[PDB]
Amino acid sequence: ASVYAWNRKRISNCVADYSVLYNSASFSTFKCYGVSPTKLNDLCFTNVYA
Amino acid sequence: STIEEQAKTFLDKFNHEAEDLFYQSSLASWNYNTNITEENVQNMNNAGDKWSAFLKEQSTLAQMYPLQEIQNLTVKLQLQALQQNGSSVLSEDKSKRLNTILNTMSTIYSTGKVCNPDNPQECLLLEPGLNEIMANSLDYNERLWAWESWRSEVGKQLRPLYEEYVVLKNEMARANHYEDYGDYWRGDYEVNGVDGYDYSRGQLIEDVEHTFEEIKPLYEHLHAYVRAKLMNAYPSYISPIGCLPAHLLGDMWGRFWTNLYSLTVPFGQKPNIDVTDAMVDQAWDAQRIFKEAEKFFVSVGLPNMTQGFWENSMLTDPGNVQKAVCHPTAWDLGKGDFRILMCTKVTMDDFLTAHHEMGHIQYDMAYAAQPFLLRNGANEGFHEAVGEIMSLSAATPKHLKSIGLLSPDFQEDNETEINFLLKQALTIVGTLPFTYMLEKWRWMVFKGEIPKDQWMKKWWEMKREIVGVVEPVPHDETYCDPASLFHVSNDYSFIRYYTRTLYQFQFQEALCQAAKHEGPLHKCDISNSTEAGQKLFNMLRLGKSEPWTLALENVVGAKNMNVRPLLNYFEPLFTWLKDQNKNSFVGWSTDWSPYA
Amino acid sequence: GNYNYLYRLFRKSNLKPFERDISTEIYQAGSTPCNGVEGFNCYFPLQSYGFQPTYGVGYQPYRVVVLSFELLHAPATVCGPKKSTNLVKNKCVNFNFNG
Ligand SMILES: *[C@@H]1O[C@H](CO)[C@@H](O)[C@H](O)[C@H]1NC(C)=O
Ligand SMILES: *[C@@H]1O[C@H](CO)[C@@H](O)[C@H](O)[C@H]1NC(C)=O
Ligand SMILES: *[C@@H]1O[C@H](CO)[C@@H](O)[C@H](O)[C@H]1NC(C)=O
Ligand SMILES: *[C@@H]1O[C@H](CO)[C@@H](O)[C@H](O)[C@H]1NC(C)=O
Ligand SMILES: *[C@@H]1O[C@H](CO)[C@@H](O)[C@H](O)[C@H]1NC(C)=O
Ligand SMILES: *[C@@H]1O[C@H](CO)[C@@H](O)[C@H](O)[C@H]1NC(C)=O
Repeated sequence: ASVYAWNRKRISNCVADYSVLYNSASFSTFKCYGVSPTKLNDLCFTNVYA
Repeated sequence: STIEEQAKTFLDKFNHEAEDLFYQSSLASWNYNTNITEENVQNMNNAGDKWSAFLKEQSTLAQMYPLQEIQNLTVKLQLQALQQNGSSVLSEDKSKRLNTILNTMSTIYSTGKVCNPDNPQECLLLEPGLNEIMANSLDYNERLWAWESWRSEVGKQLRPLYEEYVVLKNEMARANHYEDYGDYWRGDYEVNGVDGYDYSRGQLIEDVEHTFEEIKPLYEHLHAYVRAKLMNAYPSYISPIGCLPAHLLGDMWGRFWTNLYSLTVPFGQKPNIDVTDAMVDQAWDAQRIFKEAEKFFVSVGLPNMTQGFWENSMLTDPGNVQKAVCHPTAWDLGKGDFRILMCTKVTMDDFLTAHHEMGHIQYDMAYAAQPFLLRNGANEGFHEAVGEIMSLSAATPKHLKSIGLLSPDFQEDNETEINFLLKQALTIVGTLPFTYMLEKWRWMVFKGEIPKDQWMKKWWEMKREIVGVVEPVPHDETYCDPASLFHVSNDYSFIRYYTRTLYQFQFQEALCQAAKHEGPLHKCDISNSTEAGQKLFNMLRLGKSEPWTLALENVVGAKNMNVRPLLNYFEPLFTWLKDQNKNSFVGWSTDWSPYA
Repeated sequence: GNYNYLYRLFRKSNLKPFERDISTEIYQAGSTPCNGVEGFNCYFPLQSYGFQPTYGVGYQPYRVVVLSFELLHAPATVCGPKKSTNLVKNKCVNFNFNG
């Protein structure tokens, strides 16, 4: 989508594997604010907004 | 709300849409230059017409915002640049006539073909047919024939066209609240609104005369030495007391004296610093030339070239099937796209040209953070000067030894420095009186000091007085001798070379003082010095946002253009020329004593 | 040139966090009413990008995905994949079965 009409996908009731994203070589920026990438694969959240 | 916020939003819209339109136009020009085909010409013409119409519509929108209600200096500078009418203030018939005159002068200069009467079956164009004859021949009457025949054909075609051109450009300039077209050209150096750093249009001519009065003894000694050597080359034509014959200067017009280095060499017996054979022996590709130039620019601390530079530039001649312009040109296409179009050979000249054009690319990259209409040099002199300083630094024997191109047991004695400095003077110092005389003549033509029936009588009088060059035979008013040169026939300013030459040595002294070089100025190399690159990049990052006087304060610590760095650069050569001119007579006579 | 990507260039006020503005109403920069037509001091707020493959790295298109993690008083259901140690029997071990 365009940045004025940015797509929001609500992610619920599943298992989120964040190490697949973190260990990928295809991403240039993976800057996390408020949480560290190492404990993302452990913690649990109510909803994820993408 | 306020006028200033309205202008700021309008400038944001202008910047954003102009950057993409300028990209499209520049890409069309690039596709024409790397591929000379008729559809690329049509696409270039369509993009240029769209770009010019967009600039007309944005200037029309821009004039509705008055200047005096805006206090921010950058916003006022962009609005001042945009609100210029250009040719739009002139009537549509006269604007069409001026455009037609410019286009037909372009066709006459580009497709001008001249050869000897009674042998008309084939003829030679200016480049490269006449350039090689002017640069390499040793025959007096052949060079006289080529010079007089090309000024006969070109001047007799261009004289009524130039007479219309001066009147139309003066009409447009006085319609644009200028005194003449010369004042319009001098308005590039005009700084208004900055406390202390203001520069006036009338101060430029005074500063040029003040610097040229200090140029004059060095040029007189160089002219006397070149006169003595050309007297040795041509025994009877050149007089000891008079000016140089016009067709013997090594180029078509007298623009540069660098083709007389073979005839006027001080110490021919001593070797040269030619590194061509060393690159041929090590098989240096043009890619290696540009990588060594990039290594030079990363050694001083400047940013290295983008990936898109290496992907998208044409650094080698494509072949017979594909046609391209051979002239080396650095392209700032917009949006972070930087390319070099050069047909690079394995020569020293192409290596120095690669450094010069990559200096142009570095200058273009430095002001990429600026808004679009401020993406230029602070004046027209800085843009060429930052390439010429790289040409100065790369040409040094220390740089050649550092990159391995010169033998480490090469002996650097005083004689090689003298003849190298003489070559640099024939290239650099010799163009200064010709440039000053041409610009002063054009300023007097636009100002109306010289009537149309008296253009040439004054002009040769100026050339004898300033350049020290005499006409072979007298010319009447059917000739148009200035307009045989590319820049004047195609509506280009010419004082940029004078300002470039002085700014070159001012920047050279500033960076060598930054680099803590302890010897002669011409022995100085700016590699390995991070602080010199930082001092350069402080001015380079500004672009057109700041006045050129403030930028010159940022580099050299002076508020005005200065002539002393040039004299300091050539001071060993100046003392050597003063020693060599004891028997001979320095200076020339304006009389017809050699030949007329 | 890929002109399928738009961005808002002008708005009267700054956006709130996680706000989407898809309005296509003419921005009024001046005192005069726009009246729905793009004239003088009145600009269309959405402007197209012009992505090309020959662009610089500061102008090339970048796809950005922002993941927002919030904890609310409802039971958290998006959990990570807890790793499982192979089962060992007949030994005194510390077992952790489903908490
Ligand atoms: C140059 O133009 C010709 C003519 O169509 C074309 O075949 C060729 O691919 C072009 N080359 C480049 C490098 O664009
Ligand atoms: C002038 O405007 C530019 C942006 O348009 C801004 O960054 C700068 O701070 C302004 N200068 C002053 C003195 O307000
Ligand atoms: C441009 O031309 C228009 C009409 O000829 C005039 O009103 C305006 O003042 C001119 N602008 C400048 C900067 O001379
Ligand atoms: C420019 O330099 C950086 C860091 O020194 C390097 O990562 C990059 O690859 C260089 N660019 C090119 C085109 O080699
Ligand atoms: C070079 O130096 C030597 C020794 O000092 C001297 O004899 C010679 O004249 C000098 N040559 C030049 C051109 O300065
Ligand atoms: C400048 O730095 C490069 C990089 O190490 C080096 O090879 C070169 O010799 C240096 N220049 C001088 C004059 O030492």
